[PDB]
Amino acid sequence: ARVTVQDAVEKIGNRFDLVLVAARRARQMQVGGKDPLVPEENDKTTVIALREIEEGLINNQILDVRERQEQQEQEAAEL
Amino acid sequence: GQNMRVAFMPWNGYNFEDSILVSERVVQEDRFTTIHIQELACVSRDTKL
Amino acid sequence: RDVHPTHYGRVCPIETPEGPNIGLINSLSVYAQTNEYGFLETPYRKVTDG
Amino acid sequence: EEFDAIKIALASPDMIRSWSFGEVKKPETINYRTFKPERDGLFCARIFGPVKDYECLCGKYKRLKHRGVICEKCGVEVTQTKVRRERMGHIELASPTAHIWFLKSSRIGLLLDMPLRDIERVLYFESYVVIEGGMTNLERQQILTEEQYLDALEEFGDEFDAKMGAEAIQALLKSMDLEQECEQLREELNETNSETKRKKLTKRIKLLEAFVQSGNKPEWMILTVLPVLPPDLRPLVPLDGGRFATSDLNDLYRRVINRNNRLKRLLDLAAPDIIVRNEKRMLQEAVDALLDNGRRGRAITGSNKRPLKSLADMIKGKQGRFRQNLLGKRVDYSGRSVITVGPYLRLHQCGLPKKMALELFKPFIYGKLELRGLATTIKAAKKMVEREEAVVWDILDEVIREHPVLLNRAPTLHRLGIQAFEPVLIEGKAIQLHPLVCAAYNADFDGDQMAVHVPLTLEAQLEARALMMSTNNILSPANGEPIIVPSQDVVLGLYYMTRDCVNAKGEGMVLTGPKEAERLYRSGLASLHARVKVRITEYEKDANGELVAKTSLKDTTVGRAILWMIVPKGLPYSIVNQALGKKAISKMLNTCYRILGLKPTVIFADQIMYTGFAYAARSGASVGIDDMVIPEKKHEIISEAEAEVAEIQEQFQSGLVTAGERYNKVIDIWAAANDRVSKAMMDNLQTETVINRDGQEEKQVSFNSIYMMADSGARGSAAQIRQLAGMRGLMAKPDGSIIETPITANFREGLNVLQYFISTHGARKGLADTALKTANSGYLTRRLVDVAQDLVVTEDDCGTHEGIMMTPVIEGGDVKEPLRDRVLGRVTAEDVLKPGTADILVPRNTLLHEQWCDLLEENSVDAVKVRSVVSCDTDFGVCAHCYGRDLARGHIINKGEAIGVIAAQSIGEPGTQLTMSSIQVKNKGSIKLSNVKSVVNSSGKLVITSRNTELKLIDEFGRTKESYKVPYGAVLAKGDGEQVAGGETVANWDPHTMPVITEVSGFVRFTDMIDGQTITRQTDELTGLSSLVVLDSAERTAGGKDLRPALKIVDAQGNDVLIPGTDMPAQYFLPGKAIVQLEDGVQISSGDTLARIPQGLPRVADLFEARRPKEPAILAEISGIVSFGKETKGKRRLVITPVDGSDPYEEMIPKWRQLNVFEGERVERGDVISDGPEAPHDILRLRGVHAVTRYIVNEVQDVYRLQGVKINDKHIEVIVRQMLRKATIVNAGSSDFLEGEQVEYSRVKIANRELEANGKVGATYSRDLLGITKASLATESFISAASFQETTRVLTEAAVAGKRDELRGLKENVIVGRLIPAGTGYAYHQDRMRRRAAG
Amino acid sequence: HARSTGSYSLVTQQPLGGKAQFGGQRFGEMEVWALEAYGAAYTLQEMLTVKSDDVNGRTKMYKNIVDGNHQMEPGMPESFNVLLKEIRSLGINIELEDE
Amino acid sequence: DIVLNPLGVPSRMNIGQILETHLGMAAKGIGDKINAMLKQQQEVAKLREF
Repeated sequence: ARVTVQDAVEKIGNRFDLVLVAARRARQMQVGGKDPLVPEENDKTTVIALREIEEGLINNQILDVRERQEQQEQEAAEL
Repeated sequence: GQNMRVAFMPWNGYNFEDSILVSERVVQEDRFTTIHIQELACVSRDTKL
Repeated sequence: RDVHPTHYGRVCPIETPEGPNIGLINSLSVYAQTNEYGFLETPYRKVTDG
Repeated sequence: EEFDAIKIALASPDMIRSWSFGEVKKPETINYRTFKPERDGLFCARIFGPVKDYECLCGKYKRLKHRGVICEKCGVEVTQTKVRRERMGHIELASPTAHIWFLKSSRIGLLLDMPLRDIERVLYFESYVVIEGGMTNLERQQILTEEQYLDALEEFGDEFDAKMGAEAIQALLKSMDLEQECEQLREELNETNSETKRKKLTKRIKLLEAFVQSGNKPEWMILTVLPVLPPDLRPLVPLDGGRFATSDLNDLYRRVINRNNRLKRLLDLAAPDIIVRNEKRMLQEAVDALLDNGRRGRAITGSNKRPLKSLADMIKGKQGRFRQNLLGKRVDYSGRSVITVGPYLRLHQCGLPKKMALELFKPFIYGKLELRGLATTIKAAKKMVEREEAVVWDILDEVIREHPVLLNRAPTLHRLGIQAFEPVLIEGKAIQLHPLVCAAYNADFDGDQMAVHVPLTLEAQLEARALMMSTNNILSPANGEPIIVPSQDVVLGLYYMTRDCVNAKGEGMVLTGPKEAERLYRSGLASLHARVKVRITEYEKDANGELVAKTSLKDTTVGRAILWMIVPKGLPYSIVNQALGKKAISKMLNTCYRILGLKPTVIFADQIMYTGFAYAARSGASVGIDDMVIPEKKHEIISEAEAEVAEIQEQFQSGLVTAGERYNKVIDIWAAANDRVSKAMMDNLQTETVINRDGQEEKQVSFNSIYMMADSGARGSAAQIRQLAGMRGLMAKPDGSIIETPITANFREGLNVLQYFISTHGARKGLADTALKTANSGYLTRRLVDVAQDLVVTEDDCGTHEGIMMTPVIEGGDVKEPLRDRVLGRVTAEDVLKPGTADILVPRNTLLHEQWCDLLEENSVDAVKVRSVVSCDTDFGVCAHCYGRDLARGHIINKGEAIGVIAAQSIGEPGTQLTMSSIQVKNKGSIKLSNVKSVVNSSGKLVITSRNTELKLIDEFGRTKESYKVPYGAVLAKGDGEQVAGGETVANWDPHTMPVITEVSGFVRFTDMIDGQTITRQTDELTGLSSLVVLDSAERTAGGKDLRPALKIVDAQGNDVLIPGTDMPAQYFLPGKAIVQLEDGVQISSGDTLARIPQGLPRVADLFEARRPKEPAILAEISGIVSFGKETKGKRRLVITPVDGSDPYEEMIPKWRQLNVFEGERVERGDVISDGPEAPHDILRLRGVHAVTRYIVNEVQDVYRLQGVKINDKHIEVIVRQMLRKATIVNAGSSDFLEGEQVEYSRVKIANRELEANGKVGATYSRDLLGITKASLATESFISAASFQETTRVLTEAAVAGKRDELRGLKENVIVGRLIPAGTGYAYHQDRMRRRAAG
Repeated sequence: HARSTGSYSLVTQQPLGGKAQFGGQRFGEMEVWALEAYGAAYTLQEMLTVKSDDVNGRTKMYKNIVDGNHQMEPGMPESFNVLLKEIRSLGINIELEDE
Repeated sequence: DIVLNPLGVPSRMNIGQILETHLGMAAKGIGDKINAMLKQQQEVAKLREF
């Protein structure tokens, strides 16, 4: 969170993928125009993403499902 | 320099590792006031224009 | 870069910059002058029998 | 633009004309009036490009009406002017001249079988050479003087070939054949592989083959084209007052064009050759200084007398691009200012000034003046922040909230020298830091300043949040220690807080809670340190991960109770029943990490800092001059000392003893006088308060301030309390020898005038070493990074077999290295078992956490095989299950990190500190012995006849407890199978006993050993009972030096009595210096003697360098007895004659060194033959690879453990593994006969030749052992070797060998600026490991 | 002393140094070795491309933060190809093997 | 006025500053006993003795 990253690497298990699951995650509010799922708490998005992980709703896999289903709502939408 | 009424004791971690703690009076008496004199210059030469 | 005991009364043994110029830069002591040749001397009080 | 590897090879003569953009035909630079370039010089716009964008010399094509056509009216293109960085020039040379990096390095004499000195005389136009001798009167490649040049010319006319010059050496390189001359050396390599004639093939079979495979030609060592650096990379720019400024490549190009012009003007004018020769040697000077200036000739200079900077000087040294420009750079978005104390802080917080962050965070501030709509344009926003306007702060104030930042102190000597921070903006001009990050930084608040850095991109904030934040690091990467240990102010105030003074008020009264304890002291109705009877409510996690609590009545003091209102719900009272010094604290915060975790201890660190500061100031421990007391009997020791040196000085006047013994007795007395002074003050300092409280007088620890710092471990020590109280030992004059008289006054009594001069000796000597060998340890750390470069852990686990075996290092004396702190965090190699056998916990591998060090504590097994990263077998990376615990975190280590660039910081960062008989049993233990051959003597005692037995005292448990060594046949008192109490002197031996004890009783007569030949008879006059004394070999007769003395102890019939149980004769061929005791006819019993033989930091460096020491003791090769050869021919011989193996070994050893096994005596493979040090090159070869690791992890350990500076022993293991990444191949199948190759490469080679494709056509190998300024240059990556040292050696030896890179090392992506393939950027890179294989 | 953008040095196209020169701090070679041991990658990447040497990269990075988009599109350091052309001006063909 | 750190005297071995403190306490104190006899303005008769 604001001070440490222990309680999120208890979930992720690595000191670099917690950066990498949030390097992927924390662009969607800078230029992606989206909103988080937790209470915002006036936070900069490099910890808003860290909040979403350490609230147990995000690992690397569950990010990969919302990025798949976005593409199959543009694929037949053209046709 | 000037001379300072000094007193050896720790102060709440303000004088931690050979640090100095001055009081607000010895500022206002202007005891450590130094006049530093800068020296700047303006030069004008010719050109090709 | 040492302190020879022949520096007594001529060379200050507590004056050098403490960086990499510790053994070269030196001062002269108080009462010292230089010889007519150019060597380092020191005045003394001569003893005549007690 | 996306590019993968980097190739170097020689450039063809034709390739450079495919590089360049035309010719330079003139020496001009620019026009002197109109400061515009000239034509066909080193600046021309036609060749290299425009000077202004889209404008030519006339000015036809401007402002992008015509984009990409050429202006005809001058010849100048219309494009960008950044192309002036790119476009190269090329000159034809009049005669082809030689390249210097393939001459002076050697690559052209070695290629032609000629000396480098015997080439130059052919180059310098002194001596002809045979080009093609069709007539064999002169063999090819012959140095023919001008005198004999006329002699053979008349004999042969034009039927011979002989030229002179550097185009004749092109003709020499032109003639021969690569594959044909490779055929012959490959044929006759197997004639006689001599050691003085191996490498002249073994180099040449490499280099002659490398020309064929890498596609290179023998003609390209000469230059016919000189490529020109583009002019922006050698810019002659205008300074201010008409003066200009140039690089060193402008003028060095001018001296080549004019010599390529004057030689042009000589040939047409039919010049004499003596002019044409001297023109040619000036070009040979002019080419060489352009490439490498100070290599060959007298240094061509400018007018300011310094050597001109060559191109190689732009590569070499601290001012080359590989160190000053591509590894360390300047960086924008960064600042620095002086640091100061910020006491009030929290741990993740740094104190940043307001007047600073306006310029670091300026484009961040501009980001929310346009998005907020408070600035319509950027120039509207630019003159608002410069007006310091109202909203400017509160837009910045939103941004720096939750925005990380870096703080870095040079020298950032370990991984914690650069830590992330989060700012909390103050108004001021300096930087306030947290008090528990000073110890992490080596910061004294005396004027140092730190650099701040801005994490720009999104990952850079994420990496600063997650990887390097000051709360993410609490512990050491070197060992288990926390680096948050409180230093000096609080550790007094904690010790003042928790104390036990017997007298204050309220002794033993009742209390109900630590809250109301602070009702008491804050009211003045009690004190801090005064014992009471209380109640606490503690907790425990001794449930199933659940808080279980209880509550009792206690006994403590009041100040100890108030501290218990801090601790977070996990500890007993048993940490704070004390005075709380320093080591009383360092177990508290270590335990709350090992119970609770990080985010508890982040608060717990910030919370003791909030009370130890507020209390020590409240108490106040000033230091008056009467707090410094003087020992009372201090003078009366000095008068006794001048009484004890009184009889010593007057005795040498009589001459009863020399000055050579008088000195150490004076060294004895003044020490032992001071050893009464230095004890005397320690009565009336630690208990000088004898207080009275409803009693007579009661004594305790005193309240003097200089003691309380020493009793807390805050400042000072035992030897430092001296010089403020008593005489300060002895102080040495800087020669090495020490004066006889101490400095009998401390500083409180004032030194004498003369003694302060003697005191100034240690002042410079300490400071002219601690400020000199800082450089001598910095260069150590750099090579520690280099050999540990390309290692990155890149697996989870391969899971190979068992590895190295741990046993505690209790050796010599006391219990020096407990196994608990050697197996800690390690992976168990195999299944381990109790003293109860078949009682196994571990299925061959587990994590040894904090309970298993206590499991092996109980069970007396004390020898553990563990997995170490040298015993892994995976290449280009290791398995994690040979490494152990991630010391920076406290779990098993992950997949992707670099541990070598961890381990290189674990050594150099302590490196800046560490520059400056009879034997007794000590305790009740048993006696055990190993590798034993001994014999009962006539007395009933023991004498040991084995070089390899040690005295071990096992207790009632079954683990080792002590260890002592024993020489051959010392006078022992005990045997084996015993359990004898300590305090007796058992292994009792003289410094002169080297006995000639026999094992077998017999009868001693004189036989084969006469006087006059091999002996001088020294009959002992005082007692008679000496014999014919065997002296050394260097004092006898040469007619009797053909043999040695050999005493035959006989039976009745006259034979040498054998060893009982073997049919072999054991009589003594006597070695030197042996005084035989008794004469002919006598006996000796079993075990009784025939004769008697009377007698820092660069040490850290040499082990990792493998510096072969100056007096190497020799070591054996195979089992078997010894024969001898030539006697006294410079150095002697020793002939290896095994039990059954063949016996060809004979070595030039000396008899001038003493021996261990006798001549008719057997020895084993891997043992010693002499006395002294050793090179580890043997100790890898003769003894296996699992000893040289146990050597270096223990031999270097006696430096760092000496000052007690702890480093966990996985860090020596990782970087000795890199010193063994080679082999010496013996058989064939893939390689040369006896070349060198990485064993990690040849294990890919034996991965298939024994796998089912082939049965076995493979090759057999030993292991190589390099240093650290060798194992880095003996690596496949040529860029790293150019990145580190000796590039002129490197870039020639890498060029003809076609050496590519692969972008694997942690330098190999920095120089291209790529992402590191470690950690965050590893999984990206393994995609690139497959995206080539998938595409 | 602080710096966002000051004037860059002439040849190697990197920033200057010294306060009175309006230069920048020097992130040296010894300051790299801690970051490799951290395993941090992007911070050790973007202290060389967008901060230090890439001419195009710092331009986009200016436009990255003006519009808000925290993003780093690196490229080639404009002193690495300097070292390439300098060996090319020593007549030894070092080059780039692309894909 | 200035509250320095007394935990830099023993282990750093600059000790005469404690003695520079004590003789520095005397000389300003006598500057105040003299300034007694300059504001109270008694005489110069007792001054010449003092």
